[PDB]
Amino acid sequence: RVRRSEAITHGTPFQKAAALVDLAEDGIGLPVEILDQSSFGESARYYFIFTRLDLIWSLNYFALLFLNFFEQPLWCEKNPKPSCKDRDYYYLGELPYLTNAESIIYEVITLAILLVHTFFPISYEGSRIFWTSRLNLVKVACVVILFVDVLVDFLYLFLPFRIAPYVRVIIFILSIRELRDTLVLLSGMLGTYLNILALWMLFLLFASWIAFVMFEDTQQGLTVFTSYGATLYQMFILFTTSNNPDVWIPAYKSSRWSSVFFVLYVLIGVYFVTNLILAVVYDSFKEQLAKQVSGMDQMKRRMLEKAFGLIDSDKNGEIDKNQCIKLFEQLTNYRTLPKISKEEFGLIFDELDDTRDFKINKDEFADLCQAIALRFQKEEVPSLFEHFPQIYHSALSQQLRAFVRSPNFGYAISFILIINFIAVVVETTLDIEESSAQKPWQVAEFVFGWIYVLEMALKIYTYGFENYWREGANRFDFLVTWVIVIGETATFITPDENTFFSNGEWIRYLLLARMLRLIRLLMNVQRYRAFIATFITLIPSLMPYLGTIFCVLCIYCSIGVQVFGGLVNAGNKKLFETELAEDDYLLFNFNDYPNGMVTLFNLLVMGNWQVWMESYKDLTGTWWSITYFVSFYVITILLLLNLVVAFVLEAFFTELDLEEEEK
Amino acid sequence: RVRRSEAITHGTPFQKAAALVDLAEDGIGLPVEILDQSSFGESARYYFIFTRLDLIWSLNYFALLFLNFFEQPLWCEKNPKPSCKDRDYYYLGELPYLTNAESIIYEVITLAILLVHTFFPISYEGSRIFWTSRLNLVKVACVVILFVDVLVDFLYLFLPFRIAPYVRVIIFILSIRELRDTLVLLSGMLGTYLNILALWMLFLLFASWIAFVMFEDTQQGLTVFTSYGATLYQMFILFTTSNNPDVWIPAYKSSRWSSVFFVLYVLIGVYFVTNLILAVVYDSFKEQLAKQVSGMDQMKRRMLEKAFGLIDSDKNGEIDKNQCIKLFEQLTNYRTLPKISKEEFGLIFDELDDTRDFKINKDEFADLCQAIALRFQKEEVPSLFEHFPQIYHSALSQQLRAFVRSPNFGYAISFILIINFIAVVVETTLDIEESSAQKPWQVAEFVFGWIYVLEMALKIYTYGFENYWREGANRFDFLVTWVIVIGETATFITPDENTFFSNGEWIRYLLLARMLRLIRLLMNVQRYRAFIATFITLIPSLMPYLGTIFCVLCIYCSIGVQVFGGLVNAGNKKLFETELAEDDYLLFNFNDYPNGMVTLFNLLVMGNWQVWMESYKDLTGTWWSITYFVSFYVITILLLLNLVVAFVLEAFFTELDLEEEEK
Ligand SMILES: [Ca+2]
Ligand SMILES: [Ca+2]
Ligand SMILES: [Ca+2]
Ligand SMILES: [Ca+2]
Repeated sequence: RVRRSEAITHGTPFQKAAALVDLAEDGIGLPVEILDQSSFGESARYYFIFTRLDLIWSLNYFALLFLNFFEQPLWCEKNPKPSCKDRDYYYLGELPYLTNAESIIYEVITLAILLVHTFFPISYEGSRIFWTSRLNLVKVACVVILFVDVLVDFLYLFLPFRIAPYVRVIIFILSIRELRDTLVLLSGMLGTYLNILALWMLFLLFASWIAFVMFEDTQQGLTVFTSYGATLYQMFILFTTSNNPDVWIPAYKSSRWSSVFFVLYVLIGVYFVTNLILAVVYDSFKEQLAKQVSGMDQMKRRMLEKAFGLIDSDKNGEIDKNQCIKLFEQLTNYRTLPKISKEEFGLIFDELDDTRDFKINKDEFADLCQAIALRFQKEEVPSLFEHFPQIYHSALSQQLRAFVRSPNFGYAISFILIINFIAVVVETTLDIEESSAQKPWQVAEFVFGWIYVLEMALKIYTYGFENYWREGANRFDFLVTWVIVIGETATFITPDENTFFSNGEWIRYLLLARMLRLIRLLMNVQRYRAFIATFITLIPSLMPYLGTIFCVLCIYCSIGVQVFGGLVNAGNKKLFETELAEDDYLLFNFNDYPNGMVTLFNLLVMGNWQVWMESYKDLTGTWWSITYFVSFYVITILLLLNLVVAFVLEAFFTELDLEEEEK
Repeated sequence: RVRRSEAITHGTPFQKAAALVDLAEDGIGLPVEILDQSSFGESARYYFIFTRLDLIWSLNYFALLFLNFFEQPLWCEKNPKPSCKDRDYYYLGELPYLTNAESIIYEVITLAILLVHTFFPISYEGSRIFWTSRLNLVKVACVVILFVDVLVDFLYLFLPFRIAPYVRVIIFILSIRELRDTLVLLSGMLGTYLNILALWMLFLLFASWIAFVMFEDTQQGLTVFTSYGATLYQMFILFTTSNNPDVWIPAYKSSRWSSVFFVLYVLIGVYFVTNLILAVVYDSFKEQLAKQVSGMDQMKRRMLEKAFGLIDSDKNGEIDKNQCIKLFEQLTNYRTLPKISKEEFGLIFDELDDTRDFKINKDEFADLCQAIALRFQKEEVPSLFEHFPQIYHSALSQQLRAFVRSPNFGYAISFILIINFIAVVVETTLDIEESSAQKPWQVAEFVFGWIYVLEMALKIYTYGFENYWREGANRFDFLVTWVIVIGETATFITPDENTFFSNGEWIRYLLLARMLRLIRLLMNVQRYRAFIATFITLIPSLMPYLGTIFCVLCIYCSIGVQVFGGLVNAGNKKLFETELAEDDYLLFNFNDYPNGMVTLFNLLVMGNWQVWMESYKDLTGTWWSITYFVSFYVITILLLLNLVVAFVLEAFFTELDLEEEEK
């Protein structure tokens, strides 16, 4: 019944120790310098008043990234002979470019929020240690670069290019803990990664030399492997199996036996070498992962040990039973424990140890804290609505709480979901058949959204906002319910022909999202339990690595927009000779940021990727351009995708071990 | 100085026990029924006289498979309007089809050798147990099917199709011990592998239904997702990322926001589902592999304990030191051991065990045999040329043997390898520039060939053929050396303008194969030690699994030839509308067996695989045609390829664990 932050700011040393150990078991780590302070009153107060506003900081950071995502392309700022307003001419569109006034206003708001956030910690942390930390200095450097950039931009209304996007992506990276940990792992693994890159480059060079010397006199060498450089380029492309039969079709036409060589080369390359590369990364990742968790454990224990130092003023490493009983009484509130009588506890103690005045030392106290936390679940907060006692204690209210806490509500919700499936599938069937009876079924579907929002309100009322928010799936359900209700009220408030809301089809998809929870029932069977559990666990766990890949994609998009900005034009004559026009890929150019992101995603999956490389090589006229693409393939596909594969495998194995250790 | 086979056929029980424990350490397992026999004299004699001819049996098996590989296509046997002689018309060639007389003679010889091989074991094994074994029964079934097939073929000169190609591939599998074990590994996997396929099929069905209903009203669904059947077909291909931008290029043109759905689906499909499929295959492979090695270990110990039973006639589990010393005396011949004096061993025993008449029990004797072999290397056979003592004991001979066994000989050959590489690169450069000075340099390469055959003769002479053959790397060099001298003398014996041998460019590739030993020198550096060591081990270890994939291709090649034999024709009008003609893929048809193996390899590596599926679907005219390609992707690419990926990863980790425990 005591708030954790209120426990930190004021309370007995026993209350402070209980709250600190609860924080340790939660996993949150307080800043180190705050622990060193004596009772850290003002610093803790400021720290929690800062932490209370985390959502605002995260929203500001996402808005800052979307500012990059929405910025006008630089090449359009330079005067083009046809205006940049013509969307169809440059094969770009479907997002509005911010005007100068709106752009500067949005940037000023974002920069102000970022500045106040990054300079808040100086109030509580202290000047000297704040200036000591390297993270503070790099963040200050990023924010001052942003400030000078926006200042020179405002005064402008010469720079060869705009440096803001990279800086803001970097500061967005430094914002999040998980992204920082991922970068630490990557920096650890790069050292052993480069050696495998060197071996792979040596193998490619040797194979390319063999192929070039073998096919020089033949017609296929005259057609494709004209020189050693082109031979190495084609061999590197073939190593990815992007164009297997295309590169050596003339050799196969000239002589059938030649294919054997290529059959010999692809097999040893794709199956022996590539997998080996993955293996290397795999091992390294595992090792680095261990290091990280080890450090985390140490840090936790360190802060945990502070509690042992906090409870004892004389700090002689002496713990007394009459002193520890207060700690147990404090923890039984935070974590549920069986009711223990004082006489019962005394009998347990004196039968447990024959020696009089037995002492619990620091290490076993730390171990038993972990043991009691792991064995017993946490105790939920009573309520945030508890301030009104009459409504809480009302007979109908307690009957409703008893009803909802029973699983019968769960079976009722599952039955509603099944009826929802029947209704949505029949409505979609009628839509496919283009019958006129779709509207009543759509109106009935609206009632299901009403039922969902009502049940969500009931659950959040009975459990409490924090208890409801604690469950991971509950957050997704809450977001889905709120977006459904927003769409519903937007449609109902205005009886006008909207482009999207008037049709009303969208609602069905939202229901489908809410219905993914049925897949959870499939966890019941033994055959698919491990697969379903691993798939569910991956979604929150795999987020930092996907975010790192996304931010690398953003950096590469920012790089590509400047170099390949205006090359793809409708009036350009050289473009139609390239394969982009032949295959109708012009929509995936690098003209603006969203198109760059889409084409980078397409390059990421290795689906017909060499067409962009050689098309842009022909368009630019310089070989060095391919470096960009080549660099990309080295950075994200061989390293980051293999990292994702390794993480998925490790998660699956840990899930299997956890499943098997139950029996 | 005693032959192992001679030890089995005749000798003291001590010699028999020593030879049996040496066999156990080697890893070869004698047939179970022979062990039960009392001294198994005649059975062992016949068993080793059979084993002496293993090479002939393996050559017969490979010839039998190549018989299928060389057979005339069945559709050409039916009368075509243009003759099958016209190679260019049907886009087939570069291998000669056997005439009826040569075909029947070759098949008769192969079948006779197969029959005598498969019916030899009845002589020693005994009738009842031979008929008891299921492997013998299935092999008899295969051979009798082959016999009746060749008989009806000879009498013919009606069957809807020829059953011979499938049968002779199957009997090839049961021949090799390594391939038999691999199929046992697979049979356990189908239990858990089929379960995941249900989830994968369910995911495709659900995702395709969403995509079909979403885009039905839009323009893109009018073009591509015309019906749900085509929608599932198109979504399945996109799961393989074979055509990522092509499938949803009309949707992207109509509305940019449509890309969000396809980006989301590919990401959750390729990165989550595909890797989870690999994780399931990886875990089952590790589990099933443990079952195989455990059974092999149990079988080895079972035959190992027989020697303990054999040495003790009364078989009361009593081992005597004066009885045991004879075993130690015999093993020092088979495996090198430090010289032990009779009195020295006596002083060892009493201090080691205070109790008088200490007995070695049955169990630890097996464990002792394992311990001694691992720490002490095997003793090489003296020589097969030892029958001539004067040449062996010649003054020059012993000096020559001292030089080669000394390490200094190793540096000399390594120096020659470096010089050879310089000679090759300078000779190849002249060919690129087409200078007239290539011919003098080309002759110098022939001289280095004479060096390699000479050094091979010296090495085999001093070590002996069995010692030389024991090392795996020496076996590779022996074949390379012999193929050089066979080709080298062919040009010299016949001074004529050969199509290939006259040019002489073939020698450089054989020399480069021999210089691959320089890679073994790169193992010294610790940075590249793990990568190179695993790569070398994979080549012999990965053969049984790669062989299984090859045999699966042979079965599908026979199936493809019958159904798609005559579809691809130059005069065929519908063919040019297909994508094979547009992309110039006509040379990869299924017209004959040699072309079928090449095109199936292209489908194996995911390289533009969808063109073959939808070209033959239009060519055949039936939707059931895609069943052949879809079944190929599920059975081979998802299961077998992931198994290869699983094995490569597992081998790498064991290499790291083996290396780290050295320190
Ligand atoms: Ca004390
Ligand atoms: Ca509609
Ligand atoms: Ca005895
Ligand atoms: Ca030449």
